[PDB]
Amino acid sequence: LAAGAVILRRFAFNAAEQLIRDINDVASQSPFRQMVTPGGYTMSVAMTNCGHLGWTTHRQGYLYSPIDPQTNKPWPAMPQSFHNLCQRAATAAGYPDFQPDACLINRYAPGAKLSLHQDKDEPDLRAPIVSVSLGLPAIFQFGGLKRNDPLKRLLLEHGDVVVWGGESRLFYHGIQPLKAGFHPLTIDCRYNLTFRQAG
Ligand SMILES: O=C(O)CCC(=O)C(=O)O
Ligand SMILES: [Fe+3]
Repeated sequence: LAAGAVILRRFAFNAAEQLIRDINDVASQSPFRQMVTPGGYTMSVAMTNCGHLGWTTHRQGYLYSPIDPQTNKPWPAMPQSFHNLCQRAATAAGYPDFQPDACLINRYAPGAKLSLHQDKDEPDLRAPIVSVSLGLPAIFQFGGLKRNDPLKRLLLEHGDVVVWGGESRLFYHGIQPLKAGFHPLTIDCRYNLTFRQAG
């Protein structure tokens, strides 16, 4: 559907329960927080990070920081389940040398959305982003290299993994307002993990 993207549906289905337990452990150290955009709007999506570097708004802009500005401590270490899952998915997609040093964790409550954006804050744009979906289904939308490219829509469900490589690495993308529902593991939300090579 997208040049350079590898969709691995249900790839993390068996690992989901451990991933969610580790999400909670990470969040007990660096809690979920709704960040303020450089434009002054509070994001409806709640976020936190783990790894060497964490994506965060700071000084009226986006940056990767080794410190959590809400705790003044380093981000929690990347759990084993995260590292193992990401390496397995990257290798299967043909990126065996991908070594993420940052994982952004998004939490979507009903009604939460992520507006169209690009992920180009990383110094090496040749490296892929590995995306892991957990919990309630979400409508993922993506266009192309331009704001104005026509959008394609794809449902992402519990356990789906996408490796955004090549051209797709630079596409505009976002998430439509999450529909309320029930999931036996996450109850009433969706989690998304995006593994990044940000160093
Ligand atoms: O929630 C998703 O599936 C996409 C998340 C995303 O694009 C991001 O956090 O950069
Ligand atoms: Fe993104």
